[PDB]
Amino acid sequence: MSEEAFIYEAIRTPRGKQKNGSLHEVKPLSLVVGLIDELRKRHPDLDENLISDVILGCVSPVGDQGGDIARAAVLASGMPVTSGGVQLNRFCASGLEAVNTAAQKVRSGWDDLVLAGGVESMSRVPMGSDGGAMGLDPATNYDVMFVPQSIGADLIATIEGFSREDVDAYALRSQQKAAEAWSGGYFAKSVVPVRDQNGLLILDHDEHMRPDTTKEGLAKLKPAFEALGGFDDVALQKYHWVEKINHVHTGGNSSGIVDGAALVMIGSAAAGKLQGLTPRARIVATATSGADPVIMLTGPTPATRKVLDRAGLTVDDIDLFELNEAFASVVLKFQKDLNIPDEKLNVNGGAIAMGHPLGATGAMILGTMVDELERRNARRALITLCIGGGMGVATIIERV
Amino acid sequence: SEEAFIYEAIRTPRGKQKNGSLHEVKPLSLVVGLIDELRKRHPDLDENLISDVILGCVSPVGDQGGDIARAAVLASGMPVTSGGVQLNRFCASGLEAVNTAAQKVRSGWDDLVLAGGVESMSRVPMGSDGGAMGLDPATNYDVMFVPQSIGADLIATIEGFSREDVDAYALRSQQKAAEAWSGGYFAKSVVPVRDQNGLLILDHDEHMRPDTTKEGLAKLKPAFEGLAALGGFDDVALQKYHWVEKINHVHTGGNSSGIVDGAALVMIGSAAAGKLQGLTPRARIVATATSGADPVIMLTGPTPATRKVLDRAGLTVDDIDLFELNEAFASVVLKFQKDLNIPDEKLNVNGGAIAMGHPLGATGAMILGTMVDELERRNARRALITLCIGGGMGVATIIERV
Amino acid sequence: SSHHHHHHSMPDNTIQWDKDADGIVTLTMDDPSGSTNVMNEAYIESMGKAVDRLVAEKDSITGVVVASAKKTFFAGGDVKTMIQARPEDAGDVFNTVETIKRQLRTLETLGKPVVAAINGAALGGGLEIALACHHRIAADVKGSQLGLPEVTLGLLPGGGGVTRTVRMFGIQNAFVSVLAQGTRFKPAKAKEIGLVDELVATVEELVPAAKAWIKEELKANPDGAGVQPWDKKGYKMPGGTPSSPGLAAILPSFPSNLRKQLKGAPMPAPRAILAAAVEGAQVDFDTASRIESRYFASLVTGQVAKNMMQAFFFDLQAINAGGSRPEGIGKTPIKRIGVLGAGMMGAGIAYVSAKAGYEVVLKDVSLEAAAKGKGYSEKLEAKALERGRTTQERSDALLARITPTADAADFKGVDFVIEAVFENQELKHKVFGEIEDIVEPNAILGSNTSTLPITGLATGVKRQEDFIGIHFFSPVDKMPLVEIIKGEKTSDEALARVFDYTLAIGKTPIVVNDSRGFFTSRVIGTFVNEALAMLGEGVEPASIEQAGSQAGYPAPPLQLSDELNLELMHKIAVATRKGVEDAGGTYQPHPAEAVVEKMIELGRSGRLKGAGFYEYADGKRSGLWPGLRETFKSGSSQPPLQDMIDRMLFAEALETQKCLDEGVLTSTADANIGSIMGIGFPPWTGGSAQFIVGYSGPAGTGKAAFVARARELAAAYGDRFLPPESLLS
Ligand SMILES: CC(C)(COP(=O)(O)OP(=O)(O)OC[C@H]1O[C@@H](n2cnc3c(N)ncnc32)[C@H](O)[C@@H]1OP(=O)(O)O)[C@@H](O)C(=O)NCCC(=O)NCCS
Ligand SMILES: CC(C)(COP(=O)(O)OP(=O)(O)OC[C@H]1O[C@@H](n2cnc3c(N)ncnc32)[C@H](O)[C@@H]1OP(=O)(O)O)[C@@H](O)C(=O)NCCC(=O)NCCS
Ligand SMILES: CC(C)(COP(=O)(O)OP(=O)(O)OC[C@H]1O[C@@H](n2cnc3c(N)ncnc32)[C@H](O)[C@@H]1OP(=O)(O)O)[C@@H](O)C(=O)NCCC(=O)NCCS
Ligand SMILES: Nc1ncnc2c1ncn2[C@@H]1O[C@H](COP(=O)(O)OP(=O)(O)O)[C@@H](O)[C@H]1O
Repeated sequence: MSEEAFIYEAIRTPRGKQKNGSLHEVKPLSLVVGLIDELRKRHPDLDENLISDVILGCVSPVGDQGGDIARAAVLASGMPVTSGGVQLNRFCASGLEAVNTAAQKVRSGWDDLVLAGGVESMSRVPMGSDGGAMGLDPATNYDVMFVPQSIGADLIATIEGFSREDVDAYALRSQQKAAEAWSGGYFAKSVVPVRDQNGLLILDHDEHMRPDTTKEGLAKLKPAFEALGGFDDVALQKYHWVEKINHVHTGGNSSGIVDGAALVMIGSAAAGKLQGLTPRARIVATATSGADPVIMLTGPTPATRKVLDRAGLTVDDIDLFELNEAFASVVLKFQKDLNIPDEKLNVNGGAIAMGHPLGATGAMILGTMVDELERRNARRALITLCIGGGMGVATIIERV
Repeated sequence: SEEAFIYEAIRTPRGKQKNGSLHEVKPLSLVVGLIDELRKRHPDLDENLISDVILGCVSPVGDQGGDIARAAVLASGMPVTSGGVQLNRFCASGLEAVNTAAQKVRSGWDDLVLAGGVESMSRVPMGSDGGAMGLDPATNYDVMFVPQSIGADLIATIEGFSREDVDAYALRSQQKAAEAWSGGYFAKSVVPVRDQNGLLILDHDEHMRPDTTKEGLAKLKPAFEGLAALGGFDDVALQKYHWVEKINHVHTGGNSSGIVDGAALVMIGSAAAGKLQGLTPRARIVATATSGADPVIMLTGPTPATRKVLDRAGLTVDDIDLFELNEAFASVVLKFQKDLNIPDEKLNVNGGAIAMGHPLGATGAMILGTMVDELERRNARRALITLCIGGGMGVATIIERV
Repeated sequence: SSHHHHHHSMPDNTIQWDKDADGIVTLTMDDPSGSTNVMNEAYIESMGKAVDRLVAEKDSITGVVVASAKKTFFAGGDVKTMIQARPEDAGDVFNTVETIKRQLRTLETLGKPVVAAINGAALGGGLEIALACHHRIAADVKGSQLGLPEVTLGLLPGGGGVTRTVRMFGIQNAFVSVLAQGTRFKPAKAKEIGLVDELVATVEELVPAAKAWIKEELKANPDGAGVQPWDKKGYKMPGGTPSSPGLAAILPSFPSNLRKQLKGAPMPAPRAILAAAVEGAQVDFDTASRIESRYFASLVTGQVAKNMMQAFFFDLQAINAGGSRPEGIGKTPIKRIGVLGAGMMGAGIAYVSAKAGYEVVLKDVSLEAAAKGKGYSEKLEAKALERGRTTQERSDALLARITPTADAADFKGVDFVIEAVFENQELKHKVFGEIEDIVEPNAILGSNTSTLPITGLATGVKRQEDFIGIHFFSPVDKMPLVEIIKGEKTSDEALARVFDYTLAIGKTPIVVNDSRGFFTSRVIGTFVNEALAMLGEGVEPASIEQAGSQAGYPAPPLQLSDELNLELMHKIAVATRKGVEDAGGTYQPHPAEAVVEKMIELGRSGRLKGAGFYEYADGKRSGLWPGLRETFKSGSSQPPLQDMIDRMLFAEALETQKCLDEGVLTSTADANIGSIMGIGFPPWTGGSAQFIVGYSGPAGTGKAAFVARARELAAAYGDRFLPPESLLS
């Protein structure tokens, strides 16, 4: 709690789509190395020996993403051999958790300058690839009432009474704001186009975006679940008072499966000044909380409350709320629980529009908020994501 | 601002690789087992106050996939608010877990944290998870990939550690682990593994060979000539270490760390967090450091990390009562000892991984707990704990007895 | 490492050893202490000696045949021993089952072919001995069954059955086809699913066929002789191992699908089998085998296996051996059955009697009515032909056994009357009056009534000796219980005749003394009455239905309430009230009665009238009636789910004990099987009487724990939950 932690740079790749995506040919390691070389380009005289760690979120750390991808990045980019490299996994929140841990390392006083972020090539390393201590184990899968997150999202919609039209209205709005953000030039500085070994362009934009989405188009889509297991029945065994789960989530109002990476430079004031870096925002506070593991995407609500309480702030004090758009209903429920003003929420669009590359999303939506605070000349953003098993992570940042 | 304290440090016994007692046991159960032991020691602990569970795991795939830390929280019926993050910093994972927990506690934004690791190497072999440095040719060429075992032999060659020298270290590790066991040093901290019916599966470190002799160690065949000649890794190493004519292959199954199964847990918190739950602090985390050296030699990382952590704490080798460095290979320990001039009687005093085994993601937390106990037993003040890592990293931690 | 139960300083021998001139050893299992071979202490010591000897004489042995000298092959584990295992006996149970498997493992890795010669039933432990052989030949004889039914006793196949079938068929197939339900297969089916390799027509062919097979196998495949497929270098588990991508994709769904099937009921066995199956597939054979033992030991030393062994082994056995059948009485074969009434029940009763081979006259008030009653059997036969379970020739003969009529005179030659007309005494008098003089003088006069006392029905006939309650359950083609009710004047002979009829139709009998509501109706009454009370108290109907299903009932209580008519429930309550008010007493109505009356007043009295707790559209149950919530202020009472479960189970358990006290039931065996088969009391409890002695909850096990919990529920919900004196000190 000694040293203040500052954000000096926050960049990301564009997000490539799952089917015939432009990034499918690109190794997740290359995605990270590309971002390192952009930071190198932006600050050619930074003494890299002063970077003590590289912390990356990765949800499926296997195959192309195995063997501590953070250390692979350090070595592959030719960073000093003393710069560390650790892979971490806290599911959907991994990206922000890496930033949070980086900031906490700086606060402890034992690290000075850290690279944090995450990477997920979902088209090359599909969700679930890593197996899972739970699923590989019927004895504990049975005891712990595992249901996939989509089922929880549908259940949230059922309980809170969000209709199919309600969730699709949120989806349409996400697409609209992503489009507006892109045309507005809001992302020109932070989305770093991906190039090959020869300098040729592979991708410069979030290709999952469907900017011409309509109410009518969204209404035509089929529900995702009704997985073909028995998860509805399992869900209703815990939630015995609910008769029937209303399945409202589709490929149009759920986050996209995409390829992407993000990097955030975090350091103390001294670290940054010494290397001639300009701070863009300060990490005010972080929190980890959670809620029920069957309605698993309801953990952002107590996590936000905990980070607000900890920074001595109230909902009114926050200018921008950024909550990952894993599922429309999760967002709507969060907005309802906390009375979040519509115009303060996911103002530049979210993962329904641009995709949710698991381990990287936390860092992407953090950087998105750093840029937006700067652009609006506003003061405070709160960034939050739900997690599998019923966890939540949340961070407050203040523009400096 | 807040100091980080260790309140509990426990581990499983270590099951061996071939016909091992723990092979039948899921790594998840290893952790849940240790969580239940902590509950047994403090049944009135308010578990809602535990904000995170941080587990090191080097092969987080299959049984170890899917955030094993979160799985442990849920499987043990800990509060759903209690977190769960898996991390991987190779061999240092277990200690890295602890350090991160300490850093989180220091930052003020976490009160009480479970840290540790788990590696079931007999079920999830090392390398099961893939990775670019080994499996993608462009970057394998770029990082001059070489198995750590070859680095260990190269260290021996450059420093003039003979086969007899490395075997003599190996004998001492065996002797010291046997004395620690027979002495009851490990009675409180090693938690026997039991089945769903309460039947004993394992209550000791199976890999140990207390009847090791120097004669028997001399009979063993060098282990890493199968990777050296039939993989070309010797030639890769020597292209960088160009003044070295020939690598002397001195490491065997008897002077390298054992491949084993096991897990470790450590409870870390602030003074206030402990006071609230009636816990007695056992040690304070004084300082942490991560650092590194060349990735081809791979295992010289412990030295600059130890120097940095000593400097951060404003201490010298003389200020430290005990040194605990993971025994990945004998030469790495001998290199370390020579570099920093560590007195023999201060080094890995209770035996190490050559005798007891090196369950990757857990080892860092196991040898940490070992020092917490040994300080308390000897009534000594400070221990420094360190481990080498893959690709030339190092992590070090100084703890102080309370 | 030893093949024996002991290794320090006398049981009977059960294995006959014979070595051929060719070097073929025949092991003939023949326990001298019983009609069947069981996996008991004598078996274990016997096979240990034999297996030791196979090893010792290996230079002179070319092959092995495992055979039986009984009518059956081998009949499974020793239940008498297994039922007694306390938690502290886990170590011994684990050791026993590891020893059994060590012997079978040696048999299987001998380096020579072993063939099981399966003369008759090979069940559980029996089939496990066979699966340890390299080839299985089965005699295609009458009555012969093969399978692993230990899940039906709340156990698992702990002598290698899980490990081997998973090794043979993969996880999904072994679990779904063989293990999860423990179904018994005919030798022909056994061959089809791969449990058996070959069939011969007669028992005498087996041993020779086995020896011939060994001979050809040694000549044609010398390198792989006596090597199971999983013991070869290139082995590939069918469907993949858990780490294989195809299986990994569906695997997480397996426990959820199972929880769906079981509806959340606390039956540990299927879950343990699935964990054993999967965990075993992750590791080498021996490790897989040892995991299996741990899961086995876990079920055995638990309470549910105890409950289920008591009911589905001991209680069933006692019942099937004529425990409630009077002693002195001989047989009286049935020539012609007459059924009165062609509704669901009568049509159903006509079907099961016809399927059993009996001629049936099905009489209703019109030929049209009686015809549509026979149509019920035609429907069932149509399905049976489509599913391929019967031949056209066999079906046509079944249906031709049923003659529908409107004419009383057509009951000539009838020697067994089963009446199934409307629940009304004066009607039943009239209906029996129209028939008693037309039927044979010695005819049984049986009544399917759900409440009306038999003694009172009997007076409407001349020969009251032959008047009896023969109570079936809807749907008759599926429900396996017949509750036989002895009126005050019912003879012992009439009892036996109906007893024998029940067995003849493939059903299970209980004999009960005349009393209002008998056993089944009275007890099921308490169950649904608890549910309606919860609805009246303001509990979410959805929760009530969940509590019913998670308790283990085959149908949720409000749903069931619709099938039993609410007007029927009303006139039961009216009848009880009348008896008390006529005897100068004051009636204490059950809280449910007001809820029943409320629904009548609303014109929602059940499925038969198109509206109840559920909505019914075009012969289908749609969803719960959305108007229920406003009517009963649903949500205003939110008790723990376990309190709701317990209320239902406890109401029935308590009412069962009353029935036993009042002498309505005469054995706990009848109480248990009767509750399970008659009124769907959850199988995991072992029955409504076993539920008392075998209760397990947050605060203990046994009769004392049950009594404490019942007092707990009494304090919270009303005095009706206070235990009868018979349960207390
Ligand atoms: C994305 C997900 C819904 C899968 O959906 P999908 O069907 O593969 O995605 P698609 O884009 O193919 O959508 C399916 C259809 O909807 C259509 N669609 C999607 N968005 C649309 C829009 N805005 N307008 C019109 N059509 C649209 C697509 O064109 C496609 O049409 P097609 O079927 O004719 O090809 C699901 O896997 C998911 O998002 N899961 C969330 C991941 C997560 O949260 N992870 C947890 C981390 S631990
Ligand atoms: C340990 C390692 C050499 C594997 O060796 P191994 O041969 O599988 O293990 P063993 O103990 O069986 O090998 C030693 C042989 O000599 C015997 N032996 C081992 N230790 C002995 C001792 N102290 N005295 C006498 N004999 C011994 C063993 O029985 C074996 O002989 P056998 O072939 O007759 O059975 C190697 O895989 C290793 O050490 N890896 C460690 C991984 C690591 O360093 N960390 C990775 C972090 S990225
Ligand atoms: C094999 C079988 C179909 C043939 O039965 P039957 O010969 O017509 O008559 P029974 O079953 O009464 O057999 C006679 C004796 O064998 C005994 N017996 C049969 N199977 C047994 C078992 N698994 N354990 C202990 N005893 C058994 C009966 O208790 C009876 O004992 P008794 O003669 O001392 O009263 C029948 O015994 C049976 O179904 N066995 C049970 C198999 C089973 O359910 N498998 C799971 C158990 S692990
Ligand atoms: N056990 C229960 N039985 C019936 N309804 C419930 C139950 N639990 C929650 N609810 C419903 O949810 C609302 C309040 O509880 P809720 O806020 O959902 O609790 P949670 O913290 O578990 O989400 C009520 O309006 C009620 O309708």
